[PDB]
Amino acid sequence: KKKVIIIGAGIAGLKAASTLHQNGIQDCLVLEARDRVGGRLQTVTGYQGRKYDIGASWHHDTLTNPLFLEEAQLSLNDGRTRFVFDDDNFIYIDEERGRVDHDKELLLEIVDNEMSKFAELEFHQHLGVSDCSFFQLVMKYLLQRRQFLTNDQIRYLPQLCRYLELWHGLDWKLLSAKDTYFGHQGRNAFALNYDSVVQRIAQSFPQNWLKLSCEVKSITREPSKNVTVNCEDGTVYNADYVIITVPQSVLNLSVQPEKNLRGRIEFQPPLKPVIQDAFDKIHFGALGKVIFEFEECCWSNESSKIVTLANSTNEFVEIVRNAENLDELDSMLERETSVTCWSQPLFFVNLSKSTGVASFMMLMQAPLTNHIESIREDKERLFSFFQPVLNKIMKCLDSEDVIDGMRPIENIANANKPVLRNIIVSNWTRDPYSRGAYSACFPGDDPVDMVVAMSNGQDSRIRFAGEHTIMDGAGCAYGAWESGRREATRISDLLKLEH
Amino acid sequence: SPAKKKVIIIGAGIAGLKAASTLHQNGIQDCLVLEARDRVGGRLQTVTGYQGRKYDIGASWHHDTLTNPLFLEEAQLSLNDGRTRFVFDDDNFIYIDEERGRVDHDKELLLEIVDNEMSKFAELEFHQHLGVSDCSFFQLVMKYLLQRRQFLTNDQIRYLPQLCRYLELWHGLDWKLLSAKDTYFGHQGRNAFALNYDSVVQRIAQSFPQNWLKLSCEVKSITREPSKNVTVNCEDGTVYNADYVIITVPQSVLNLSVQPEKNLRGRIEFQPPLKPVIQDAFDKIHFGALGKVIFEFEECCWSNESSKIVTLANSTNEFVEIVRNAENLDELDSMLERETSVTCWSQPLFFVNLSKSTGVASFMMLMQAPLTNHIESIREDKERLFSFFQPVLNKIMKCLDSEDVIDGMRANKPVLRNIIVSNWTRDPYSRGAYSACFPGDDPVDMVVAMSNGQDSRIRFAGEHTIMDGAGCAYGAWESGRREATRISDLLKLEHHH
Ligand SMILES: Cc1cc2nc3c(=O)[nH]c(=O)nc-3n(C[C@H](O)[C@H](O)[C@H](O)COP(=O)(O)OP(=O)(O)OC[C@H]3O[C@@H](n4cnc5c(N)ncnc54)[C@H](O)[C@@H]3O)c2cc1C
Ligand SMILES: Cc1cc2nc3c(=O)[nH]c(=O)nc-3n(C[C@H](O)[C@H](O)[C@H](O)COP(=O)(O)OP(=O)(O)OC[C@H]3O[C@@H](n4cnc5c(N)ncnc54)[C@H](O)[C@@H]3O)c2cc1C
Repeated sequence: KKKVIIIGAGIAGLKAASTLHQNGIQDCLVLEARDRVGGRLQTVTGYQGRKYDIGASWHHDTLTNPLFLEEAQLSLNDGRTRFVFDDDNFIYIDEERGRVDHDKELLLEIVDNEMSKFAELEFHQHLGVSDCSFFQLVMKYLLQRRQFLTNDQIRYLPQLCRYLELWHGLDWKLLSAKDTYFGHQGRNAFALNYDSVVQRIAQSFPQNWLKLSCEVKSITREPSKNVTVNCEDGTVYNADYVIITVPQSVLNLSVQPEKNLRGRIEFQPPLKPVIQDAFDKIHFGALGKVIFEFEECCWSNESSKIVTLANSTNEFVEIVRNAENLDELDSMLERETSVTCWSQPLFFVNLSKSTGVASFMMLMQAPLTNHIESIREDKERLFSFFQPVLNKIMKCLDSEDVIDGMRPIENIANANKPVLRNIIVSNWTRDPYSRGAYSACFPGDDPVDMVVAMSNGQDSRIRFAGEHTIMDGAGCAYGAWESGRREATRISDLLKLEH
Repeated sequence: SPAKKKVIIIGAGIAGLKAASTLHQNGIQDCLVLEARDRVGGRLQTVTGYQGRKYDIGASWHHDTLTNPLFLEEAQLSLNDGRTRFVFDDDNFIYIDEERGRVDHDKELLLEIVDNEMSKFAELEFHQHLGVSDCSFFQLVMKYLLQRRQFLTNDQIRYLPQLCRYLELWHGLDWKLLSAKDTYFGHQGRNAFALNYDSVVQRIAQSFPQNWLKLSCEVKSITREPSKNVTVNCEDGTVYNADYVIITVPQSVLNLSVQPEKNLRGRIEFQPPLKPVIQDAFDKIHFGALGKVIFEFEECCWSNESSKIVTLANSTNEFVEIVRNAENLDELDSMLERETSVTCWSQPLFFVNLSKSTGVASFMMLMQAPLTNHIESIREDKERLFSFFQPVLNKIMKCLDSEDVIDGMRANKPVLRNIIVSNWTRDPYSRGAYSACFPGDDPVDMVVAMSNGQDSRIRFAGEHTIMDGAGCAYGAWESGRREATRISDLLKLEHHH
């Protein structure tokens, strides 16, 4: 009865719908499990009505990013602000030493650059001769270049370089070394309302096309051409083509028994083996976010980028200087609990410099992410956990210890002191319709397989879109956006040609 | 009559020395190294200045230390004897504008960040691309600015282009003469400042029979005897005959061979003449002019925040307006037309603050063509050199919390005691710094022709005869090992039954 049925109203599904309408196609649907559109793009509201992108926040690769360029044109035409370039010189903070960024003797940034070059050479033309973890690679580097590194460099470098965990959403001992380093095609552009992006695209097509709260439970290849879709609530539909944009992790459920899993779609016939095997090449990371809202800014706005390094030790240096080899290094490193805010690196965006708002947008990674999200309702504990790093940051930015005012008590004493008024946490790892952040590589994974299998589709009528179905912008908002235009345009041309 | 030798190496630069070292290493005897100058090392030369202070006036750093084979060797030696042979002197650069002062690591200008974007821009422009026309590095920067103007601030559009030019000092060419395709490139790790490149030269020179070395013999001609031999004539009249010859003279010098007039210093008359493949490659590759000037002071009385300092050439706000008002590339190329002499603010200058990295109170400054040629042409007029650089020197002292320099060439003020200048564009056995690319050049051409040789017996080595480490000291070193190894392989067949 419908030309195209799109499953999922994230940026992937919405752009497709937008594209179809744009190409004169009608009788199309967008079945979304949630009670809202946007998918992993969600802008929440907190203290005094401030807004934040608890999901995607930045426009990456602004040199080639087509979605960004589109937003740029709009802004060029109407003069409105839709984004701000917030790249800045990073401020790195160690609990004991304080700031270690741009240091005349540590020069951590410089050796960090050699490290990435080292990673580049390590995997160059060799099909990744036996892959390891990002952790293993950093150790190999330290062992190989010890002769050219000071004691402090061997101590802090490995902790500084782990900011990359916040790009992938995985601890360095879980991250694939081969995929760790990547090149960004230009500066990043912090979106000032990714919801504005969602809204514009969402409005692009006939509203009656949208069907919220439709959890698709099964897709069947109607042995007669058309495809049939059923939403948990009973309703059944049928269309010429279907575009499945559910996240990789959710789609991965289809290869298990008992369609009992929330979100799991029942494919009939099942998804061909080329697809099933693709999932063996790992994926899904866990990038999390915690927003810290203060009454107002009373600290230095030198930079909008800040990272706290996990604790490190001088004994680590000694072990590195003494290891006779890689094996001896591993064993020696083996030193036999309890996680704290100083157990992993943490990335903070000081929103005051870039947007004027007195709040910090912090990024976290697996395994910390699921732990912090698990206790997202317990603000008291959340504060206790991050208080020590929140205090060190304020001390390094010419201010003082944070005052807990989540349960306010107006006091004049808190004149020039930072007053925390609210904490917000993401929930992606616990949300069944997302089950994590976005595709990521565990040592031994090959991302290309999924892209190929996905972009090829189950068959002529069952296509796939989403951040896990494309090479350029993979795992990125613009990637999904473009993958959405891809499927739409393809079906759009086929329909126009039919006669 | 003419002495019979197995292998004759022309030139005692690093290429030639490594060639000889390798031959000996492989047990080859009765060889010879003929060098025109009265010293070995070639473009590797360490001079002495004020109070016995030493400076490399030619090569100074070990580049690409992650894979540089020469550096790895030097490092192995220091690991076993504890002697210091080099020092990793990379640092955060200090950028200075004449009117504005320091503009580095600036929280509002964020020049370094857009510079990274610029390079990525260049990378995407070429690389992995076929049929892409090259242009000047300058034009490339103009294209970036026009294309990203919507995301650049006025001050960024004004200063970024001037900071981007630090790259001129890596090529020894002004941004309008530099091939954009070759501007950017990969650095395999940090750089290590040699604490005596001459120290590297000596070790290699001493690793083979000392009676092999014949300095002060300028070779005038090389002839292949159709009888399977090569005759080599020195200017002093001595004649030699050898089975193989490895020619390592500079590309600019070898170039003289393809021209009439045999009375030019360094020129070698080839018979038969150099094959057309080689001759024509001289059209697709050029020679840059990286130059040096050492400013020696009594003592340090300035900040040692960094060992790397760069002064940007003057810029104007009118430039900005033009980038803002341009309608397209052509439009911009047009408007950029103005109706006067060169000064120290007319181009970027790179200074190495040796006081931090070596503890010596001096500045090692690098300059590029066309400035290099003009500065070397007046290197004997110290007073004139000082007047020319005084303003950038003062501006620097100001930014490093000090005061105007005092001419002391004849309490807390910087006193200039001596000035040393390079001479590579004038030395007939050098005629420039090293191989460089003009827009449209194809260096692969010369490399291929050189590495293939004139014929089985007449081979070539040098910084211009190899891809990996092209233009670098370790590239010349490897090219030397390459030719020696090939020859050893061939002479190996002599002992088969
Ligand atoms: C914390 C975080 C930060 C990020 N930051 C950035 C960033 O700064 N820049 C960037 O470029 N990218 C970022 N990303 C990635 C980016 O958000 C995603 O790549 C992109 O949003 C994926 O889009 P999508 O349209 O494929 O799916 P959307 O989630 O991403 O999901 C597709 C839709 O399918 C629906 N669905 C699932 N199961 C069913 C079912 N059974 N029936 C019906 N509907 C179903 C979902 O509810 C959803 O609406 C971030 C991701 C996270 C988690
Ligand atoms: C100012 C400057 C700075 C530099 N800095 C660096 C740096 O930091 N790092 C780096 O890696 N590289 C640097 N280089 C480049 C490096 O010095 C060269 O790549 C390398 O020294 C070239 O070695 P070569 O053995 O091929 O030739 P050498 O000049 O380079 O020359 C070979 C020899 O041939 C001799 N010769 C010439 N004609 C005749 C003849 N007719 N008869 C007999 N002998 C003859 C010469 O006198 C010479 O000794 C720099 C170069 C310059 C000019």
